[PDB]
Amino acid sequence: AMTLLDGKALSAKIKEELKEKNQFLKSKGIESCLAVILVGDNPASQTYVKSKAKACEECGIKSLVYHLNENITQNELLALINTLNHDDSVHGILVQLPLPDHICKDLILESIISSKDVDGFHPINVGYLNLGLESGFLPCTPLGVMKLLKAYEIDLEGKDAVIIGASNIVGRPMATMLLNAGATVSVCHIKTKDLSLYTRQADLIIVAAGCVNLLRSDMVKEGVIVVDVGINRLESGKIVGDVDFEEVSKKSSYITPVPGGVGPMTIAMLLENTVKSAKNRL
Amino acid sequence: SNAMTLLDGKALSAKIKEELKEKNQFLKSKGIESCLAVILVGDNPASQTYVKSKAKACEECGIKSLVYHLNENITQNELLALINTLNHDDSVHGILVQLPLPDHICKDLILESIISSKDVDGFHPINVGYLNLGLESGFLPCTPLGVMKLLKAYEIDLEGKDAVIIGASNIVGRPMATMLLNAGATVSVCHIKTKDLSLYTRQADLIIVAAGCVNLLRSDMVKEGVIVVDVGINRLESGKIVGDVDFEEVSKKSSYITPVPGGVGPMTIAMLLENTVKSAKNRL
Ligand SMILES: NC(=O)c1ccc[n+]([C@@H]2O[C@H](COP(=O)([O-])OP(=O)(O)OC[C@H]3O[C@@H](n4cnc5c(N)ncnc54)[C@H](O)[C@@H]3O)[C@@H](O)[C@H]2O)c1
Ligand SMILES: NC(=O)c1ccc[n+]([C@@H]2O[C@H](COP(=O)([O-])OP(=O)(O)OC[C@H]3O[C@@H](n4cnc5c(N)ncnc54)[C@H](O)[C@@H]3O)[C@@H](O)[C@H]2O)c1
Repeated sequence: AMTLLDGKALSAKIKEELKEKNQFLKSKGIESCLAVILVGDNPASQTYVKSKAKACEECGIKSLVYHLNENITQNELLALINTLNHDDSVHGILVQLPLPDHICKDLILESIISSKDVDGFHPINVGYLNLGLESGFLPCTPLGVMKLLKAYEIDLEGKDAVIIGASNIVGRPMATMLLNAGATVSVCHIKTKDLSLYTRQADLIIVAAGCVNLLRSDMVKEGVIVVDVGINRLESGKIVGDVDFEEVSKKSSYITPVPGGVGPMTIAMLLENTVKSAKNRL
Repeated sequence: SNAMTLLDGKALSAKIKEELKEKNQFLKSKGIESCLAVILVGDNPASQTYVKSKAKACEECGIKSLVYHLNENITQNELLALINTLNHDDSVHGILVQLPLPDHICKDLILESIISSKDVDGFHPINVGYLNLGLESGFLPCTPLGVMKLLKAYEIDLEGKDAVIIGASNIVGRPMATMLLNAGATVSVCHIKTKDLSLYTRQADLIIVAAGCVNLLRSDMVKEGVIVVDVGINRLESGKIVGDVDFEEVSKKSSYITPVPGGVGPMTIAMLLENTVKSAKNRL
């Protein structure tokens, strides 16, 4: 038949657990604290951030939200991170992506102390993951996807998996986590000649491209597992994914809704990571 | 169809060593004497021979080599302390541990203990991270790097291509795939758990094979005009060394193929040398 990969329900269960954890840390002096850094007033980024803070309060995590100017300098951005780096009351530090062009994204993410790198974008944490290690912080989206799939006991060893989209935020670590899980992985992107060739033979497809209706009924096999990471806003103001959900869901054994699939899972992983960092202080 | 072309890693590496030779003559005169440290734990015959050849390629091109030959049973701590000394020695530009290490020693711990600016094998987690992020400034693992140079030397366009990497190790497969993906190729990564290899190979413009399995890639798995890179090294009973590709049949359908021996091998070595001189050169 067909079964919804419902990250909404799943994330709620996680927040409950983190509620409990923080109470305990909070008693033992450790008040779990995420510092979020927002650059410029892009209302979409502002969206992700509001939600991020709202999630934190929901489950006893102290949010620190630095909404600073779009034009602030690299050194100012850097000096804030330095301070946060050495601020024992701060357990995670996250830069909201993307950043202004005049700023070197990599230097910035690399300058966050790797033990507070809750987004998992610091080179050494990327390295750990690509090595098959769980010795660090894993990026929240790909992590949320795995936790979700693992909740539905979807076995991954040996599957034919296709990741559509090759970004550092999603695609690449997604691929690495699948491959660490024993899956065969194909990574496709804007330059892939014929995407359908990979998608038709795929047991599992992760879509993370930023293109409305990129994945269609005639590109997927009956009983495919489809995870839709994409988030797009139409004229309607209506938020949809990269997958044509109507036509593709009829053919899927399991499939993420949008919204309510990967989104809430992303947020939940950001929370788990922040608390894992807090836990270490003990 | 056009004449098949041998991806001649032996000739290219000889050209590179010659370049490295001149670079070193220049660096000597600036008081920089490129120097590489190699650590060999135990008396593995294959490891031993790999080390000799590393030292010999070093001497060839004007790189001073230091070989540390340690007991099969030495402590994780003793090895860690040695690396520590080498990390701090300003006359050493490259540090390499010969793999594999004995079972009783944590490999990841060892490789991460090497200072990342002397990590000429590119196995330090931070160097693995730079690569995965798309930065090819730092240190890149030698084998997949040598594949890329070799392909580049033959002017092989990779943007948009269908590439299959067979094997998913940290030494070869995973960095190989990242570099092809960095170059704008679509990549598929297969390994021992893949259900069906021909699913991926039949469609491939480029196949990198790196599995340690004799005849893993046969002629009926590939399409006409395919480019086949053979990283494997296997010894048959007859003492002959072959790769993982069925070269005789597969080369008949290939537009470009690496022989074994003499393809990837000398390139892996040339890249360790290049990375070592890269570190030395950085001292200016
Ligand atoms: N908040 C969340 O839960 C969450 C977080 C991560 C990203 N997202 C969303 O998912 C999408 C992915 O984010 P990103 O940072 O990876 O974006 P990105 O633009 O940086 O990367 C896009 C990737 O998809 C590929 N691509 C684009 N169009 C394609 C096409 N028509 N065919 C094949 N490949 C194509 C690109 O080559 C690229 O590799 C975005 O729309 C983003 O809004 C959601
Ligand atoms: N020329 C050189 O100096 C040099 C350097 C690096 C490695 N190598 C050679 O490359 C080969 C692999 O090296 P490694 O370090 O990556 O070894 P490895 O054992 O760590 O990795 C093997 C990979 O290939 C896969 N594999 C094994 N058998 C397979 C099969 N039948 N079908 C599909 N996949 C299979 C494994 O699952 C694994 O992912 C070996 O022959 C090694 O000697 C050459």
